[PDB]
Amino acid sequence: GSHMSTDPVAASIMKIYTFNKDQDRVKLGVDTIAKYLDNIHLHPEEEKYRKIKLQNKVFQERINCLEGTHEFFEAIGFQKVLLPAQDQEDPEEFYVLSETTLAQPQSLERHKEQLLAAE
Repeated sequence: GSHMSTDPVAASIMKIYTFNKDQDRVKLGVDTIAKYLDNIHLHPEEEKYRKIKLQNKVFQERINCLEGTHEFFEAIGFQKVLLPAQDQEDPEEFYVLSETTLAQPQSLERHKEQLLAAE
């Protein structure tokens, strides 16, 4: 990344484990994120998987009730959007792996590496 004073994603991996002593929940975050990234990694042509709405049980009961696990997700290259619809006059947010990171798959690779290298 930019480096110096610890890169963002790396910095957020650190806060997650240090502030949240409950390793069950830390791992619950990791499981969910690694799983979401797996569908994108194993089938890179299926761009259709790179979509994660935040208003969902797995997110709300775990990642939303967790540490800077959310910051990690955005730091790996995801952006929040509010949907372009006319059914919902309120912001339904969606995490999407942004084109800025699509162009550099090696960065996503390092970001899943960083997360496992939580030693």
